[PDB]
Amino acid sequence: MTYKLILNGKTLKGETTTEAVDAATAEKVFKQYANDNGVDGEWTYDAATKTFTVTE
Repeated sequence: MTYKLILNGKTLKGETTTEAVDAATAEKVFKQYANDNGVDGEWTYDAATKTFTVTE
């Protein structure tokens, strides 16, 4: 399932897309890399736009 997440960290700002079976896995994969990249804090997501949003 194509999934996209906006890595809007406090200073670090970057957009990212990826694949995943469901959304929980995608969010996990996105959360991991987001955390690996030191980016997290707020975690918003919508099913209508099917896009993930993150921000510190």
